[PDB]
Amino acid sequence: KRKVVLAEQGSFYIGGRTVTGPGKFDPSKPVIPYSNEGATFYINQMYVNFQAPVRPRGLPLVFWHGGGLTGHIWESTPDGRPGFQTLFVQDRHTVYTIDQPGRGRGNIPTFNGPFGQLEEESIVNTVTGNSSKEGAWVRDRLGPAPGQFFENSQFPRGYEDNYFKEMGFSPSISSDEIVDAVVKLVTHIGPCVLVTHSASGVLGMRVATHAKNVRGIVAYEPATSIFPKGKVPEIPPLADKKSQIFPPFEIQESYFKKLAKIPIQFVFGDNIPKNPKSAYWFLDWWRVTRYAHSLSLEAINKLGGQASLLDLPTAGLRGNTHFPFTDRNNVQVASLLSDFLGKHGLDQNESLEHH
Amino acid sequence: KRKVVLAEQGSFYIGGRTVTGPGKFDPSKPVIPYSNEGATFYINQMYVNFQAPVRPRGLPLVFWHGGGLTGHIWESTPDGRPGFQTLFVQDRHTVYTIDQPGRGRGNIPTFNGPFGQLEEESIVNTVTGNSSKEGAWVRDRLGPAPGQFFENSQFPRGYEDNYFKEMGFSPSISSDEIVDAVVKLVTHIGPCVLVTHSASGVLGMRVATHAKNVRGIVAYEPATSIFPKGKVPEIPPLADKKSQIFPPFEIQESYFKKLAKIPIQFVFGDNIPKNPKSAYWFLDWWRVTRYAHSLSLEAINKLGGQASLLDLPTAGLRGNTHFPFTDRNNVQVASLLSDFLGKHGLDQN
Ligand SMILES: COc1cc(Cl)nc(NC(=O)NS(=O)(=O)c2ccccc2C(=O)O)n1
Ligand SMILES: COc1cc(Cl)nc(NC(=O)NS(=O)(=O)c2ccccc2C(=O)O)n1
Repeated sequence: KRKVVLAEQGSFYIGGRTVTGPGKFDPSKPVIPYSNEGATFYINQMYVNFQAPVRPRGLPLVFWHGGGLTGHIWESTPDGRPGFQTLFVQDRHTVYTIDQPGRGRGNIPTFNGPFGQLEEESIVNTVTGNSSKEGAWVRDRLGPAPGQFFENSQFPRGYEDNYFKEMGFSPSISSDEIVDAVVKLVTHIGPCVLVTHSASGVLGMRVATHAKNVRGIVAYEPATSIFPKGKVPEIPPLADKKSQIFPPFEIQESYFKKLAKIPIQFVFGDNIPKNPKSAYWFLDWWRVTRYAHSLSLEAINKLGGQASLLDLPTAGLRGNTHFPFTDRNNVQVASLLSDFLGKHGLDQNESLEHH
Repeated sequence: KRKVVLAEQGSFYIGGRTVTGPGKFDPSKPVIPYSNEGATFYINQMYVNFQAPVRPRGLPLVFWHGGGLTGHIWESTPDGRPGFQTLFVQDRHTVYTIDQPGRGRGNIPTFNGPFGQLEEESIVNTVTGNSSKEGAWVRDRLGPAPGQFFENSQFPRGYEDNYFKEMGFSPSISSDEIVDAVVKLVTHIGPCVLVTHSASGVLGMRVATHAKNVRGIVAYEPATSIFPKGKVPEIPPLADKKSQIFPPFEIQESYFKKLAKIPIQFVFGDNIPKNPKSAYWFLDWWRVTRYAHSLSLEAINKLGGQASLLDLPTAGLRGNTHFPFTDRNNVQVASLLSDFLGKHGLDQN
């Protein structure tokens, strides 16, 4: 089912700030090589793409890629099957896909000088970090070790090169500025649903506490848990007796309470072990991270919330990776997202696209 | 008219290579913080988006952004009007839009360490360059100085912030590897037309000399001229008597003459002066660069080619900037591109 009919499509930039270099710009002096002198730089802006079907229904969906990724992951799978962008435009939702600040078509703040440095000011760090193919293989649970697949895997085997090519580094932009850009987007588009992934899990939770327009969250395998300030439960270290999960993000309880006002679903794939797994660091990391999220959701529900954890194996889907929405069964994964939208009345009424 | 009917859409990665770190990867060791140890990295790959109409008519178009840009510039204008992607899908062409290696969704090659450095090897330079808003204002000929517009301007005034936000740095990926990625895309697509802009002007010319599937080129304000090796004409310096245009790219004549086998059109907007202008460096730069391109096109035609220069004011369009395809009259600019495709049979199956 590849055909798509759009009432309109396009893209735009939103958010960000400006920084300035020293002095004044003289149009008579050679402009190349580029100089910081007299410069204004736009930094930390976000790229947004939208596609609106004919006669939209329900709330628009905002798909927010995980760490080191772009909106590509919602457009197509590594082997070329339709991504959730196409599937949900066909499902009659207006679909927004973003490249957050520091990723893809979002801004990478660098100037004339060492990476990220504007004269004496470090806007982002010159030293970068970036996962290897091997680190991503085990992070994404293709298998327990690079080159190996779980026998039940839903990964599109044969398209490893395509898959890993979509991943890259992120400069050290503050999470505050990333959240700020998406808050501005959701304010502009109206009531909407956030669909997040991995690193954008905690960021989407934060956006919701700042923006009443977020009416629901579906988070695919969020990477960082969130708790009210001062009320982070003790969580055991990993099986290696040394490592820990990502330090949970703490927000003031007045903001945390807003998470109890909308439906929230965390979706996990397969092959996260139940038992401690000292031989496979990322498998063990996912075990304890999933547990931490269970405690986070419990805190939301004790405030009157509607927060749930969906393990795809319990719904009859086996072998999903950390990217269920590009796996071979992503149509069945999409159906469960449609079910969430229908359960909570988020697919109702004629809707108009605006930003 | 914003409606579009797509038989299919999607995106993929193509091209690139791999580099490796030292040692072995042990899955029992902490994976975070990320390490180069035992690492394989995919670098210099290109992002490609495609949209195919129902019943495509004529060759697919490959829209290739200029320097510091992305495929966004073909999707929408800064004020939110349809870009050439929509306009030419409506015109029944399959449309490819790329983010070249180093830009947008293309790969930026960096690792665990100083930007661009893999252990002791510099894959790209740690020191970056990037235009300011001020430099882009005058490069793009919005006006002669930042904050000023030419009075005839087709720029979408009021949307300056949207416009400049689309621009950014490019790492020092070799032009050879950028050309390589697009050659591989042209192999994948089959016969096609390249529609280039500024920095990708010279790169698209190079691609055509390596890819016979390029059946035509339309280049919006190419930034670097190209000549047969040993046959670069002397070109005068700029009015400040010290600056020069970008050193022209030289290729073997036997590659260069492949450019004579396909139609090629260079498109220039407005407000490039005829007189030397010492007060306005980028205006003078565009004057001498347009002249160099005129000699480049002459070299192609001397070899039996079909190369031409279209000044938009001669076609009745006044006030265009360096981005005619996002200006307020971009529908009329698009009509001139359709005219080129029709003249050369590139809108026919
Ligand atoms: C890199 O180092 C640190 C340290 C700390 Cl404390 N927190 C983060 N945040 C992330 O979500 N980092 S991630 O972005 O690569 C990621 C990690 C695990 C699992 C998944 C992801 C991810 O791809 O989203 N990264
Ligand atoms: C920066 O310094 C050099 C040196 C040399 Cl030799 N060649 C280039 N190539 C470009 O096209 N550089 S550009 O990318 O910023 C650009 C410049 C002028 C006019 C237009 C553009 C452009 O945005 O495409 N840049």
